[PDB]
Amino acid sequence: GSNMGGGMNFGAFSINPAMMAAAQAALQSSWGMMGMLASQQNQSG
Amino acid sequence: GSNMGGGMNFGAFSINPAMMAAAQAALQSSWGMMGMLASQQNQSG
Amino acid sequence: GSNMGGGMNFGAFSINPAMMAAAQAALQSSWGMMGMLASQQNQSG
Amino acid sequence: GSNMGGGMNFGAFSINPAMMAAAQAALQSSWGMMGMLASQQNQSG
Amino acid sequence: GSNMGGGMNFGAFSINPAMMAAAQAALQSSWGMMGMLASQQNQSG
Amino acid sequence: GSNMGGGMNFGAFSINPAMMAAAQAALQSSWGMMGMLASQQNQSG
Amino acid sequence: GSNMGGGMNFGAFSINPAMMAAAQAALQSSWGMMGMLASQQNQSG
Amino acid sequence: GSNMGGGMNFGAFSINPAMMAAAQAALQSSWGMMGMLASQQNQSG
Amino acid sequence: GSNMGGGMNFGAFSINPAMMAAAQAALQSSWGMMGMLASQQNQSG
Amino acid sequence: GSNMGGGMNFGAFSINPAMMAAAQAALQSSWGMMGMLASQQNQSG
Amino acid sequence: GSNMGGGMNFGAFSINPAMMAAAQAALQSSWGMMGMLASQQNQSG
Amino acid sequence: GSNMGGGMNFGAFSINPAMMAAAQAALQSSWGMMGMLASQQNQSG
Repeated sequence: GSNMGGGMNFGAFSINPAMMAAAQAALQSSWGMMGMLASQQNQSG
Repeated sequence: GSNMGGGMNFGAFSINPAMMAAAQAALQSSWGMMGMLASQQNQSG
Repeated sequence: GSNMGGGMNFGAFSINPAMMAAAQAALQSSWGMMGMLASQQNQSG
Repeated sequence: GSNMGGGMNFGAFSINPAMMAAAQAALQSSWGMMGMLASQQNQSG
Repeated sequence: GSNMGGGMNFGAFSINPAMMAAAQAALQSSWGMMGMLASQQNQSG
Repeated sequence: GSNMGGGMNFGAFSINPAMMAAAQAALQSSWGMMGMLASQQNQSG
Repeated sequence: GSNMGGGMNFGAFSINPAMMAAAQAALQSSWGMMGMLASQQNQSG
Repeated sequence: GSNMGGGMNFGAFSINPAMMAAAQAALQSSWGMMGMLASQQNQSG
Repeated sequence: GSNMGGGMNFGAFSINPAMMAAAQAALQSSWGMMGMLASQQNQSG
Repeated sequence: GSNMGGGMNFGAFSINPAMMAAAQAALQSSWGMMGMLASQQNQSG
Repeated sequence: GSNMGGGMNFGAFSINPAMMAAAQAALQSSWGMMGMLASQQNQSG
Repeated sequence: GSNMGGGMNFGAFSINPAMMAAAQAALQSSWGMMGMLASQQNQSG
C-alpha cells in the first residue's frame, strides 16, 4: 500500500547524477518533478 | 498498490544524468515532469 | 496497480542525459512532459 | 494496471539525449509531450 | 493495461537526440507531441 | 491494451534526431504531432 | 542591426490610444498584434 | 546590435495611452502584443 | 551589443500612460506585452 | 555588452505613468511585460 | 560587460510613477515585469 | 564586469516614485519586477 500528498516546487532543481553499475540485472532511473518505479528483479541459474 | 498527489512546478528543472551500465539485462530511463516505470526483469540460464 | 495525479509545469525543463549501456537485453528512454514505460525483459540460454 | 493524470506544460522543454548501446536486443526512444512504450524483449539461444 | 490523461503544451519543445546502437534486433524512435510504441522483439538461434 | 488522451500543442516543435544503427533487423522512425508504431521483430538462424 | 523574438497571446486586447499634437512634421500610429515602424522626419530651412 | 527574447501572454491587455505635445518634429505611437520602433528626427536650420 | 531573456505572463495588464511635453524634437511611445525602441533625436542649428 | 535573465509573472499589473517636461529634445516611454529602450539625444548648436 | 539573473513574481504590481522636469535633453521611462534602458544624452554648444 | 543573482517574489508590490528636477541633461526612470539601466550623460560646452 502506497499513497503521497500533493506538492508545488516554486524553486528550480538541477539533478546531474553520474550513476554507474554492472550487474546480472541492472535498472538506472533519474526523473524530474514526480515518478513511481515499481521494479521486481527475480533471477535464477 | 500505488497512488500519487497532484503537483505544479513553477521553477525550471535541468536534468543531465550521465548514466552508464553493462548487464545481462539493462534498462536506462530519464524523464521530465512525470513518469511511472514498472519494469520486471526475470532471467534464467 | 499504478495511478498518478495531474500536474502543470510552468517552468522550462532541459534534459540532456548521455546514457550508455551494453547488455544481452537493453532498453534506453528519455521522455519530456509525461510517459509510462512498462518493459518486461525475460531471458534464457 | 497503469493510469496517469492530465497536465499542461506552459514552459519550453529541450531534450538532447545522446544515448548509445550495443546488445542482443536493443530499443532506443526519445519522445516529447507524452508517450507510453510497453516493450517486451524475450530472448533464447 | 495502459491509460493516459489529456495535456496541452503551450511552450515550444526542441528534441535533437543523437541516438546510436548496434544489435541483433534494433528499434530507434523519436516522436513529437504524442506516441505509443509497443514493440516485442523475440529472438532465437 | 493501450489508450491515450487528447492534447493541443500551441507551441512550435523542431525535432532533428540524427539516429544511426546497424543490426540483423533495424527499424528507424521520427514522427511529428502523433503516431503509434507496433513493430514485432521475431528472428531465427 | 535589430532582431525580435516570438510571442503567442491567447488573451484579448483593447487599445484606445487617443493623442493630439502640433505638426512641423508629425507621425501618428496605432497597431494590433504585431508591427515595426522606422521613421526619420529630417527637415531643413 | 540588438536582440530580443520570447514571451507568451494568456492574460488580457487594455492600453489607453492618451498623450499631447508641441511639434518641431513629433513621433507618437501605440501598439499591442509586439512591435519595434527605431526613429531619428534629425533637423537642421 | 544588447540581449534579452524570455518571460511568460498569464495575469492581465492595464496600462494608461498619460504624458505631455514641449517639442523641439519629441518621441512618445506606449506598448503591451513586448517591444524594443531605439531612437536618436540628433539636431543642428 | 549587455544581457538579461528570464522571469514569469502570473500576477496582474496596472501601470499609470503620468509625466510632463520641457523639450529641447525629449523621450517619453511606457511598456508592459517586456521592453528594451536605447536612445541617444546628441544635440549641436 | 553586464549580466542579470532570473526572477518569477506571482504577486500583482501597481506602479504610478508621476514625474516632471526641465529639458535641455530629458529621458522619461516606466515599465512593468522586465526592461533594460541604456541612454547617452551627449550634448555640444 | 557586473553580474546578478535570482529572486522570486510571491508578495504584491506598489511603487509610486514621484520626482522633479532641473535638466541640463536629466534621466528619470521607474520599473517593476526587474530592470537594468546604464546611462552616461557626457556633456561639452
